[PDB]
Amino acid sequence: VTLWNVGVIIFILTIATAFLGYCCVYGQMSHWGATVITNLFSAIPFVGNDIVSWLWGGFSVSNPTIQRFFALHYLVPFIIAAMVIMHLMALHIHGSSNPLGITGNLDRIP
Amino acid sequence: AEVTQLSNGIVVATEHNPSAHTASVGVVFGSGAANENPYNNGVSNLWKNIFLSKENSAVAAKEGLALSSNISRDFQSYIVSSLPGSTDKSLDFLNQSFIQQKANLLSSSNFEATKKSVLKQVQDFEENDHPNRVLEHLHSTAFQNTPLSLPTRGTLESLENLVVADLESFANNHFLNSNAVVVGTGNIKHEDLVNSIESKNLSLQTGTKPVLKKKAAFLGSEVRLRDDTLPKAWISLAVEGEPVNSPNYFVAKLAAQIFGSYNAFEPASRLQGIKLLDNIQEYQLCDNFNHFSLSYKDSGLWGFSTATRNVTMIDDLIHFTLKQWNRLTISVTDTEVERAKSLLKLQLGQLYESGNPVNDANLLGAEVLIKGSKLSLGEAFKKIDAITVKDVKAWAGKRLWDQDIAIAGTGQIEGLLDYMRIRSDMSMMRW
Amino acid sequence: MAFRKSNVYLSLVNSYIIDSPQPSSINYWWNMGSLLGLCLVIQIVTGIFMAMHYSSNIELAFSSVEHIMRDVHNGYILRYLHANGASFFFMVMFMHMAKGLYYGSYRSPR
Amino acid sequence: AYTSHLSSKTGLHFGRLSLRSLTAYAPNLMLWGGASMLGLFVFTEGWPKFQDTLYKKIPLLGPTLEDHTPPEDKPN
Amino acid sequence: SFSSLYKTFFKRNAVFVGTIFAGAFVFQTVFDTAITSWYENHNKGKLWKDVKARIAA
Amino acid sequence: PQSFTSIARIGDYILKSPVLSKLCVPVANQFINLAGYKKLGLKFDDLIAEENPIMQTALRRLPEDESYARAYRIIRAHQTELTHHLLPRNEWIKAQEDVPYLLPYILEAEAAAKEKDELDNIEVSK
Amino acid sequence: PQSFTSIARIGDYILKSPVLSKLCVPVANQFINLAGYKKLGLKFDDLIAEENPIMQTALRRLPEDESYARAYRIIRAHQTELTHHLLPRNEWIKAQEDVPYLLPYILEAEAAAKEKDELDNIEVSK
Amino acid sequence: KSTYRTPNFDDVLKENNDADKGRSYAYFMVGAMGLLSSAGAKSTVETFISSMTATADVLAMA
Ligand code: HEM
Ligand code: HEM
Ligand code: HEM
Ligand SMILES: COc1c(O)c(C)c(C/C=C(/C)CC/C=C(\C)CC/C=C(\C)CC/C=C(\C)CC/C=C(\C)CCC=C(C)C)c(O)c1OC
Repeated sequence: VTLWNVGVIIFILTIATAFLGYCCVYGQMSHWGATVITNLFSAIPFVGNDIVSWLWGGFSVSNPTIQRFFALHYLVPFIIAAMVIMHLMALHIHGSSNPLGITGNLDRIP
Repeated sequence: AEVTQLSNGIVVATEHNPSAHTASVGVVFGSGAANENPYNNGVSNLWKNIFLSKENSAVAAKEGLALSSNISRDFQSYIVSSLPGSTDKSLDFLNQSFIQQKANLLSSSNFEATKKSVLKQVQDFEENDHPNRVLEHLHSTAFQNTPLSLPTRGTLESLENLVVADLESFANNHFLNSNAVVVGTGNIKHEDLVNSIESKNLSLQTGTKPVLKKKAAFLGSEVRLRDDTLPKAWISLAVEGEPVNSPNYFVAKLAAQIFGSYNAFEPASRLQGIKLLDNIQEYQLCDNFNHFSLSYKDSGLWGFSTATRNVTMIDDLIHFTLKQWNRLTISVTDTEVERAKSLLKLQLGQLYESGNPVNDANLLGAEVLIKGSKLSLGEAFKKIDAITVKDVKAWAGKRLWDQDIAIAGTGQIEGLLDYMRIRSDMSMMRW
Repeated sequence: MAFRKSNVYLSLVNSYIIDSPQPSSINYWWNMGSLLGLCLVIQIVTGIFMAMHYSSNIELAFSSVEHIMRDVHNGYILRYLHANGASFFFMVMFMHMAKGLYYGSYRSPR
Repeated sequence: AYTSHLSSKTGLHFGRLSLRSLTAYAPNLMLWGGASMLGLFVFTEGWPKFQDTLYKKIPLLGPTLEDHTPPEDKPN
Repeated sequence: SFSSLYKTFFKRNAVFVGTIFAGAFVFQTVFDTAITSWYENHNKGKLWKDVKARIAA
Repeated sequence: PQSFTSIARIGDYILKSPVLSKLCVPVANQFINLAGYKKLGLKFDDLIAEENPIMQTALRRLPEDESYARAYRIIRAHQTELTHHLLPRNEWIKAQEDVPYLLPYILEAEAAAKEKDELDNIEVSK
Repeated sequence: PQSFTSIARIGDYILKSPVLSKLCVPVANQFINLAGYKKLGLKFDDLIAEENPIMQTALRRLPEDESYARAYRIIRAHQTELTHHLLPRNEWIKAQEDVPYLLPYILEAEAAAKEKDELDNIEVSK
Repeated sequence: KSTYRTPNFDDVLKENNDADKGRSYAYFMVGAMGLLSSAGAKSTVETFISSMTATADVLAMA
C-alpha cells in the first residue's frame, strides 16, 4: 500500500512539471492556459484572491510570472528524482508481484 | 480473631485456629537491617545463625521443637514450633536459650564456626543469585546514604571485622521489652499463652532503642554491574512507592496487579488479559517479569523486574512496558480495574490464609509492631472493592507521571540505554 | 519493535540521527559537519528565491542584481545572506578539513 | 449465593479503536485544537487581510499594528 | 503552590505548547513597538518627519 | 478482504434454498470454467492471497503431503505461464479434484481471531 | 604502518651503543613526559591503533586478567577527557608501570605473517 | 571496596529536592527557548514569502 501511495505523489509532481515548462514557451496557448489555471484558486472563499496575487507576482500573467515559472521548472525534476528512490525503497521490501497473483517465493531468477 | 493484650511492656498477640495440627510461639522485634550502620552491617545475620546453631538446635530437637528465624528491613523474628500441648516447653526453651542466657551460645569456637559459615553464604549469593542481587542494589542506589539502603544479609567486607563484642552491643540496644511482640499462632489460645508468660518472669531488657537521625529519602539514580560472561540480563526499575500506614496502600497494590507476572514457558501464562503481552510476544523480548509494590516504615518502591536473553532488543522491552504505565493516568479502563480486583483478593487470601503457622507469626507480629493492631481480611476486601477508576488515575498522576526513577542491572546490559532516554518514557508528548 | 525501527523510511532517520552510537569523548570540533549541512541548505534556499528575479543575459545580468537589492521586498537580505553565507561555507570547511588532519581521521579504516 | 457463570457484554469498537478510548481522549483532543489555532495566529500576523478582521480588534495589542503615515509621504 | 503551577501548565503537553504559542504572539507585537521607539528616539532630529515639520514653520 | 466466514454464510443460504440453487449454481459453474485456472493445473484454493497472518497460520497447520503437492502445482503454473502456453488437455484439473482443501483450516483460524477480539473488548455487567 | 619489527631493530641498535644510548634516551624520557598520556591513566601500549588484522590477534591472545585491566584504563580516560580535566596526581601512571605488556604478542604475530608471505613466493632451485 | 558503597556526589547535589519545584524550573527554560525559536521561525518564513508578492516597480504602475 505504501508503494502505491508514493507513486500517486510522483504523478502529481509530474503534472506540475509539465505545466510549468509549457508556460516557458509563452505562445498563445501558453499564455492563455495559465490565466485559466491560476484563476481557479480565486474561488477559495477567504484569502482566495490574495493567493493568486502572490502566485502571479503582480496583477496578471506578466514578466514576474514567467521568470519564476522557469525557476520552478528547473527544481521539481530533482524532487522527482528523490521520490523515485523512495519508490524503489518501498518496492524492495516484499519485491514485485507476478501476473498469476500468487506468491513468487518458490521460483526466482536474478 | 486477632486478640492483642499488653503486659508490663511486652505485647501478646494470637491468631487461634482449632483445625491446626501445630502451634507456634516466638518473639518479633521491631528493629531490622535498617537499624545498622555501614560498619556493623551483618550483625542481625550473625544473630540469626547463632540461634539456629548446631548445639542450640540439638537441644531443641530432643524435646521435639523446630526453630526458625527471619531478617527484614524493619523486623526480625525468632520462632519455635511444636505440637499442640507442648507449648509450655517452647516458651521455656526461648526463655533460657535466647532471652536470659546468651553466654553459652556466644562462646568461642561457636562464634568462630558460625562466622565461617555465614561468610560462605554471602560469597555465593554475590556471584550465583543474580535476580535477587539486582533487587538489593536497587535499594542501595535508590536510598543511598540513608538507613533504607543496607543489605539485609550484610556485606562481605563488613563481616570480616565483626567480633563477639559487637553482637552484645546490638542485643543490649534492641532486644528490649518496648521493641518486642510475643506471638502465638496455630492451635493455641490467647488465655493460655498470657497465663504461661506471667507464670514465669519472662522479661527482656529495660532500656529504649536509639532513634535514627535522618529518615529515608528517594533519589533518582542508577548502578550498572555489567558482566559480559553471564548469559542473560537482569534489570530492576522502580519509582518511589507508598509506606505501610498510607491511604493509597491498596491502590498502589492494585496498580501492580494490572500488569502482573509472566512466564514465557507456561502455556497458560501467555493467555492472560494483559495488554502488554501482545507487544512483547511477536518478538520474544523477555523470559519473565513481575510487578511489585514494596512498603516500609518510611517509604516504598513500585516497579518491575525482568530477565531476558534477547540482548539486542532490551530498549524495545523497556519502551513498551513504560508506555503501558502511562495509560494508568489517562486511559485505564473499567474492565482492567475489575479484573485486578479479583486477582488481588485471591493473592491476599493465599498469603494470610496459608497453612503455615510460621508464616502467620511473621505476618501478624510485624503488623502489630507498626500500627499496634492487625487489620482483618474481611475489612481489606471491603477496601479493595471500593476502588474506582478515578482513584487509579489520581494516584498514577501523582506517583508515576513524569517522575524520577531508579535502575539496577547486571549481565549483558550494553543494550540498556542511558538514564535520560529511559526517563523520557515516563510521559507522552501526544497528551 | 518500535515503529521508528520497523518503518522503511523512519529506520533511515533512526539509524542516522536518533540511535546512532557516538563516542562520549568527542569535543566541539566534531560539530563542524552538522554546520556544513546547514550552510548547504541556506545557499540552496536563498539561491532559488533569488533566481525568480534574475536574468542571465550579459546586457541584463548586472542590472538584475541591482533590481533585487532595490525593488524586491527583503531582497537585500537574500543577497547579503547568499554572498556572506558562501564566505562562511569555506570558513567551516577549512576548519572541518584541519580537524581530520590533526586527529588522523584519514587513516586506514576511513 | 453460588455463582456458576460470568455475565458480560462486548463494547462498541472498530479495530484498534473503541468508544471508551475515544471518550477518554476527547477532552484532550479539543485542547490540541485550541493549540493549533494559537499557532496559526502567530504565523499569519503579517498577513494584512487577517489583521483587518481579527488582530486589529484586540484591545491593547490591536492599535499597535495600525500604520500612521501621512498620505504626503507615500509615493503610491 | 508549585504543585498547582505544574498541574495547570506543565502536566499536559497540549497546554504547554499552547502557552508557548500564545506567549510568542504577545512577544511579537510588543518587541517590535519597543524597538522602533528606542531607535527613533536615539536619532531625534535626523528623520524625515522631524525635518519636514521644521520647514513647515 | 471479505472474511471467508462472511462468504460461507451467504453461500450456504443459496445452497439450502431449492429455488435459488437451481438459478445460481448453474451460473457459478460457467463462471469457473471461463476463469480458466484449471487449464494451468491449479485449484482455486491455490489462488488465495497469503500475505496476512490468517493465511500464514492456516498454511502452517496443513499436513506435509498436501503442502508438498501444493508447492508443485504452483511451480508448474509459473513455468507454464512463462512460455505463454497452456497445459496439455489431459493434465488439466478436473472438477471433482477442485475441492476446498484449505478452507477448514482458514475458518478455524478465523474463529479464533474473532473470539480474541471480543474478549479484549469485554465489559462485565452487574 | 611502520612495523614493530623495524621499530625494535632501530631501537635495539641504539640501546646497545654506549655513545648513542647516552644522548637519545635522556631526550626520549622528556619526550614521553611532555606527551602527557600518563596523566590520563594510560600506558603507551593502550594508544596503538587496533583496526588492523595483526593487532586483532594480539588482543585475542592477551591473558584474560591483563585484558580486563586495559578495558578499565580506556573507559577511565574517555570519562576524564569528557570533563576536560586531568586525573589526580596520585592516580597518574608511573615510569615503572609503563611497561610494554602487549609488545611480545605483536612481534610474534608479525613474524608469523612475514613467514607466510615468504612461503607464497617460494622458488624451488630447479 | 564494596559495590554497595556509593561514591560521593555531594558536590553536585541540590540541598532541596522538590519534584514540582525542580521540574517547573527546568520547563520554564525549555519553554523560553521554544518561545523565541517560534518567533524567529515566523520571521524567516515571512521574509521568503514576502519576496514573491509584487516588486516596487510593479506597484508603481498599478
Ligand atoms: C520530468 C522532467 C521534465 C518534464 C516533464 C518537462 C516538460 C517540459 C515541457 C512539456 C515543455 C514544453 C515544451 C514545448 O511544449 O515545446 C518544456 C520546456 C522546457 N523545459 Fe522541460 N521538462 C522537464 C525537465 C526539464 C529540466 C530539468 C530543464 C532544465 C534544467 C528543462 C528545461 C526546459 C526548457 C529550457 C524549456 C523551454 C521551452 C522549450 O525548449 O521547448 N526541462 N519542458
Ligand atoms: C558539504 C560538505 C561536507 C559535509 C556536509 C560533511 C559532513 C560531515 C559530517 C556530518 C561528519 C560527521 C560529524 C563530524 O565529524 O563533525 C563528517 C565527518 C568527516 N568528514 Fe565531512 N563533510 C563535508 C566535507 C568534507 C571534506 C571537504 C572533508 C575532507 C577533505 C571531509 C572529511 C571528513 C572526515 C575525515 C570525517 C570523519 C572525521 C572523524 O569522525 O574523525 N568532509 N563530515
Ligand atoms: C553550495 C551552494 C552555492 C554556493 C556556494 C553559491 C555561491 C555563490 C556566490 C559566491 C555567488 C556570488 C554572490 C556575490 O558575490 O554577490 C553566487 C551568486 C548567485 N547564486 Fe549561488 N551559490 C550556491 C547555490 C545557488 C543555487 C542553488 C542557486 C539557484 C538555484 C544560486 C543562485 C545564484 C544567483 C542567482 C546568484 C546571482 C548573484 C547574486 O544574487 O548575488 N546559487 N552564488
Ligand atoms: C545533527 O545531525 C545531522 C542532521 O540533522 C543533518 C540534517 C545533517 C546534514 C546532512 C545532510 C545529508 C544534508 C541534508 C540536505 C541536503 C542533501 C540538501 C538540502 C536540500 C534542499 C534544501 C532543497 C529544498 C528546496 C526547496 C524546498 C525549494 C524552496 C522553494 C519553494 C518552496 C518554492 C515556493 C513554492 C511555490 C508553489 C511558489 C547532518 O550532517 C547531521 O549530522 C550528522
